[PDB]
Amino acid sequence: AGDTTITIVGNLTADPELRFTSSGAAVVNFTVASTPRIQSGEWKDGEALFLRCNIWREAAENVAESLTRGARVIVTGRLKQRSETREGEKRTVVEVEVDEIGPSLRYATAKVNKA
Amino acid sequence: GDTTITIVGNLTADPELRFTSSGAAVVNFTVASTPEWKDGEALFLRCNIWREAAENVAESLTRGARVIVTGRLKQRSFEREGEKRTVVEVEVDEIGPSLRYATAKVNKA
Amino acid sequence: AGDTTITIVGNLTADPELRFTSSGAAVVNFTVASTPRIQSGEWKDGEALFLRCNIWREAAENVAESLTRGARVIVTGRLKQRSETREGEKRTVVEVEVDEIGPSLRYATAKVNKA
Amino acid sequence: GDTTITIVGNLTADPELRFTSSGAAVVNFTVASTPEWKDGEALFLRCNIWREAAENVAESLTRGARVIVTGRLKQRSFEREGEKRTVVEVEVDEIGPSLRYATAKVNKA
Repeated sequence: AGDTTITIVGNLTADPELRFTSSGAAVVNFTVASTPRIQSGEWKDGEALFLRCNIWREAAENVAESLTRGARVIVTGRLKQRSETREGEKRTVVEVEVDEIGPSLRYATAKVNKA
Repeated sequence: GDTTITIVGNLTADPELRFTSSGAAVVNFTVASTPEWKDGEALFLRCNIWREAAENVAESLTRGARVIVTGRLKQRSFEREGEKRTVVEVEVDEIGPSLRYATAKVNKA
Repeated sequence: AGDTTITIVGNLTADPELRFTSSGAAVVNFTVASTPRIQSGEWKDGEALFLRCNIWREAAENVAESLTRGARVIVTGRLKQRSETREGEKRTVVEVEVDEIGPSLRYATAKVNKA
Repeated sequence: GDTTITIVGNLTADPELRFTSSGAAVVNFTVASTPEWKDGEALFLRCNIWREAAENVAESLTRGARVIVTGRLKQRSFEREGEKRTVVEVEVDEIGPSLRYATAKVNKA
């Protein structure tokens, strides 16, 4: 495909927002806040990066069932650009189409249940 | 200037879990990543993780668990001509079970 | 640092724009257009991703000396969010702070001259 | 589902350049990546690239050139107990000389 991929580690800013399309397909959107650590090297919170993420179907439902606001997650996916409404100003935004997502075990444990 | 990597695959075994001299937790595991499209060629990366993270892994994961792993790729060579031997391994920065085919109960320990 | 890194392959949409700050530091900005290939698998141009990139100092000058509009490049760097002026609407944008950049040798040759 | 990687480092030697039975260009090279911070631990990744790209590499690059390489990580093991031997290598998707410490004259061949 030649897609631009990314791995992002961070915290969900809110509970995953679950919605179903007309066809019945689940769609979930959420924002990952990634805070780098940056006389100050790795011992001061840097400016956060906020990336909106989209995930679909069974993986979306898995996420809606498992994750909540503030959860630390590891996300891999592909960078996508999405484009107004009632203002005229036609703006583009970069988002992540999620390939895999999981809760990080850095500060937490998890009980996994396979589909 | 580390070479970083993300790998998605399955734990080949239940994670090890040991404690060092200093009383520090260490966990070793191997991720088998196999790229419908039949079955592609597998990649088995040896991984290690330390401390609380290592304890969380050992309490949470089991053989076969699908995981997302990110970290730094390291390499060693064992030699003067004796047939060079080289190995790589991943010093894990973050690891979690993928929710692609599963759900999980998450508890901030 | 815990930064979110990326590798992007694509073409410069224009000649690199070279500028110097008050201190005399070179700053170069450019946009990478990355076009994935996506009955149609890998044999149809997908929607392009356009990422604005920032690079500084000697590396910026190296780029201003070497690259032009349309050049195929490989870029690694870190994703950064940058925030109005005279409209009120306060908007964020995602950009790349470049760590390494080079012309791709996929369709081109290069004569490299070390600093 | 390939495991991809990006590595930045220096060519350990002038790139090889050969032609296969079919008349297809192949190039093999090794990237040495060494992570002021003294000198960190080196990573040497064996790489291969094919066809026009391979010809471009061979005409453009020389030993020591700083390169940015992206591609797919592959692995093989040579065994029944004979002492397992494992190697990895990168099937290169894209490669270019870094402009971090250099300029370059670029010609669309």
